[PDB]
Amino acid sequence: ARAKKHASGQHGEIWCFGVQPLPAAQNRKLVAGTVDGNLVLYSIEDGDLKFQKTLTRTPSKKTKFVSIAFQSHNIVIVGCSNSTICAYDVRTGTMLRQMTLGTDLTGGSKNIIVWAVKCLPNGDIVSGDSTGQVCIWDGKTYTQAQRIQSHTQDVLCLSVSADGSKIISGG
Amino acid sequence: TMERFRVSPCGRYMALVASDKKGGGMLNIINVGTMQWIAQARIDGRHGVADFAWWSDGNGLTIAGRDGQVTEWSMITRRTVGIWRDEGSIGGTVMALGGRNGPAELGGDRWVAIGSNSGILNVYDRNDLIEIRIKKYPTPTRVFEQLTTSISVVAFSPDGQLLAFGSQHKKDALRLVHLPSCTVYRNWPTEQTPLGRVTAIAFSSKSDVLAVGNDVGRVRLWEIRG
Amino acid sequence: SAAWPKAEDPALVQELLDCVQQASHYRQLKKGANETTKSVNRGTSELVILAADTQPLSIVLHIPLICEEKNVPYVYVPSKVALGRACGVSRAVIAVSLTSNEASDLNSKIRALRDKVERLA
Amino acid sequence: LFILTETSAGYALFKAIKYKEFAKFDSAAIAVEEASGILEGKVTPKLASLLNELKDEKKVTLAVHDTKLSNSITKLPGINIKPISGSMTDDLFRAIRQHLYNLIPGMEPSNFDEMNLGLAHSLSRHKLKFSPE
Amino acid sequence: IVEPHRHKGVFVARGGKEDLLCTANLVPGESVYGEKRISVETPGSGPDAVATKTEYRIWNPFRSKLAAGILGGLETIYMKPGSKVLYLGAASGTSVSHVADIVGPTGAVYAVEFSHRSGRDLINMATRRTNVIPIVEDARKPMAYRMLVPMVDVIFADVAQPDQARIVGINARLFLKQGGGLLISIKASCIDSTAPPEQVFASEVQKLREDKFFPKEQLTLEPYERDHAMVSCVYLQ
Amino acid sequence: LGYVRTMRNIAAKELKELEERYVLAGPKKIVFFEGVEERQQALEKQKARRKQLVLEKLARKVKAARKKLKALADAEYELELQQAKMAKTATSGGFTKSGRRIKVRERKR
Amino acid sequence: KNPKDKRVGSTAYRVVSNGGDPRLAPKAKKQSLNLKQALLRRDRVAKPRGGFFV
RNA sequence: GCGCACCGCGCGCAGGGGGGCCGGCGCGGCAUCUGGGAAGACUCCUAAGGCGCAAGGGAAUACCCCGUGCGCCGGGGG
Repeated sequence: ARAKKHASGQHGEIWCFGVQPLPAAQNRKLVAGTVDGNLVLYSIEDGDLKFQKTLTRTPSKKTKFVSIAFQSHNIVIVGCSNSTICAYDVRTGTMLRQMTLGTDLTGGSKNIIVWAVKCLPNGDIVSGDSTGQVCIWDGKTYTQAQRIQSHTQDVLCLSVSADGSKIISGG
Repeated sequence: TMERFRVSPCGRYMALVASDKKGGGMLNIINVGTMQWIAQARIDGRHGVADFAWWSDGNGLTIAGRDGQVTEWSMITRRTVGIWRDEGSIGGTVMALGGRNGPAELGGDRWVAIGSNSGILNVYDRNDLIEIRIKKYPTPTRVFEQLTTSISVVAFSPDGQLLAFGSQHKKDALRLVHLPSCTVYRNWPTEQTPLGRVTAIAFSSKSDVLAVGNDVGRVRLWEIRG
Repeated sequence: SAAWPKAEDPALVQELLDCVQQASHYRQLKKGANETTKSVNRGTSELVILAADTQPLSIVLHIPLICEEKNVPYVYVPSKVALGRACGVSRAVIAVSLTSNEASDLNSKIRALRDKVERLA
Repeated sequence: LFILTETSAGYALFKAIKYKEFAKFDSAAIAVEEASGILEGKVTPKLASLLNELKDEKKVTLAVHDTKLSNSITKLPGINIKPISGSMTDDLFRAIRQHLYNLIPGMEPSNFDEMNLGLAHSLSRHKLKFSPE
Repeated sequence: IVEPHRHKGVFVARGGKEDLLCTANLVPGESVYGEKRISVETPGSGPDAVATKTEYRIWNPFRSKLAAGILGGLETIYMKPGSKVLYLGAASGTSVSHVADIVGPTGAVYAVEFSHRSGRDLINMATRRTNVIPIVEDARKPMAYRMLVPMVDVIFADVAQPDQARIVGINARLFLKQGGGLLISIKASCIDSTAPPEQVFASEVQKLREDKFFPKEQLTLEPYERDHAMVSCVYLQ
Repeated sequence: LGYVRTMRNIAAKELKELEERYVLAGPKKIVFFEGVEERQQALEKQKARRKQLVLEKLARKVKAARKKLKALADAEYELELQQAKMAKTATSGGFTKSGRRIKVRERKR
Repeated sequence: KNPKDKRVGSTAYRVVSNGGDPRLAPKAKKQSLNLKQALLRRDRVAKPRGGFFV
């Protein structure tokens, strides 16, 4: 009933993390997004917790990561500070596609902040943001199909039914 | 602003461009049935949408966004069909679209022209564009480089036969491309044929007359007899 | 493959192209494989950009050895003909490499650019 | 308490604080064949001649650190004694290679650094013709 | 004039305007890579005046982290003529020639390298210098050369990799003596080009500290390299 | 231009040589402690001209080499910009004496 | 807290320290947390806290 | 803790440690905002004319002016 373990790869501050879902059977890994950008990949096999490696880091230094969720086995989604939603493939570590959001035309501070992303069980991606919208990204080509206005202030969390039929937005 | 817009050839919809660049530009779809907002296609970019055109049926519309992304975004599904790339042009400025018996599920238009900032203007074929799965790198039908500055008018003989494409920044940048053979003409326009600094072109609906106009604000006209 | 400092990140690539374009207007940029290698051997260079999709990649594989020796960063774009008409010459440059001077905002942009490349490493 | 050791030359067993047995070998190209054989974990005649006791598995153990060679010599049915992997046998293997000075006159009162460097040269030559020139 | 340095095996050539580091050439009459060399004899050959016996290869700060740290003021190298040092990242086999000259024949240096061209000239140098053995392998798999490498005393490590701490840790655990010596280079750009280099240096210090060494000293190599730290640490003592 | 480049290369090599010589002539060090007691013990243990002339000479030499180098660099850049104002079609770079930047938005077809 | 370093001016003498995070939990970066709260209330302002009080 | 007052606080000085973390300096970030460079080719790019290269003459002589030869752009016109 206390801290089993700690682990630390050298970077800025870890802000969002999740484990790879199943499709191997015993090779499952943590994926953690942090302040400065670098997706770090952590290894947990047989009661271990150790920094495996760095997948990549974002190009710029102001790209802050806030939200993380897994579309599939190999396909990670991060939502990030400069109004962007990056779809990375983890295995190679490459950048499958950069989704992008526009300016928050209510208040100032141009760069919108994706606050929370999840993926629906049939693969589309849903993303609560800083203008309180909720985007429906078609997930095959990783772009938008709907922009729903939900709250007044910004979304803070999403949740989904497991069959993919009830989406809950928390603002 | 409501500066740029294009109307469906079916004449029911209109597409306005949102002046808000920020990582990706969007264009709203407005019914001219009732001038109402009914759709908002969003494409990624680095500055927003250069140009776009209505497919000839009307069902979808092709969005050429700067840094050469081409979204093809349906209407009946009202979600993006496919994404592909102009063959490595730094900044797309103009596109347009025409032709006949192109693939019907992309609306049935045939040739699609894309004009860079750098001046090079490519011409692609959409029955070649299909790999629904799209070819992410169409090797272009041709990569025309007679012109040397940033392309401003790219327009089509609405019988899908002639291509006019012309740069404004230098005097007399108007070149004329025959299709589907994709060979640029020689005998026109000559050194002494009075174009100017071409700013807008338009063929007739019958495609017998061509009209061209320049920074002095004057119109010239040419019969097109083959 | 061998192009291990690959740069596919889109805004990164666009910043690289635009910086090359600005540098092409400032004459501080050398166009072509052979000239790139001359510039690095003479040491004047400060960054070098290549193209991944050449068909025999080996004609540019000799550059990373020299630049590892003489210590200048190098990085691959994915599209040669994009690089070429980024220079503005209409023929697909496969290798461009751009150098330093004393006082230029372009020199500053270069320094931030190589910082981005060292991030990508 | 059957241990599996392997130097550049041969093997030894220390099942009874002090050493129990050994086997030596010198100066062949079957040395680098053995090197590939322990690279993968395959059958080795040296290995078979060591594991060929005649009674039974009297205790079902053969401590060898590497899991790949462990679960390969599981797959050999020549003696059907079962190995155990490196269950953090680091004090074990590190200590035996450090205290290997006591082992030298026990089986090979000599130096085999010359054959070890011959091995390294041969296999590195195999590696740089694996990446030929 | 040549004098042995405070560190044994090492020598300094002093003149009116220069002070150079040099080692006794194991193979006299031969230059590995275009290094300078001076011949000095011991006195007692006055009527002849030919410097015959000792050949000293002039070592370079601008090619080698190890005595770069020494000239920065490294107090202890942990090694001597007669030692056993494993080299990590035998870049072009030059510093490894130097440390083989230090350890002499009685000392035995084991060099690993993963890149193949560096490996080519590695084995080509090793054809001359006998007290080194080359292994062309990715040291992230030490269990390939565990058969080849005996127990050692000192680990030198310069490998441009992100998991530098992890590699040196598993390799120490597989080969380092109790109370072993470690001389290790950290290149902050290679590890993380973002945080302050002092901070990330201290980070790797903590990593080896939990990796059961004892960080003795750490110097910056910046009359010589840029963003480079040499760390001397002991293991289990 | 070719002449200027050769002399530039030679002087660059010379600055390399002189820099090496200057450095070899001439928060840096961290010593770690288990506890402040051993820190104090080490504190107790620590409690227990020709170079100047040759270095000043060396410094003046290397500074002069840097000056000649940079002059050669400027020469290289200057002739590159004369080249830009003497290419066979309109080409970018270099200032006019009126102060403007020449900036042709063309492409050399 | 930790003892500060004693520099001779040329070098530095400090004491190693990891006796802070024994088995409980790591202490947060106050900077990072305030950054998060900034990103939450980017520009916007607080209302009066409670009521009639000095 | 030393010398000064053995009818006294105190002062001159060595420094051990920790503290207000009061105030400055340094380094980092920083969703906004000011400022400045570069900047989109529809945007300005000096105007119906520029600009360069080399010569020639004249000068507050570090600086510049001026219409002989080659190029390179532009407008107008067509």
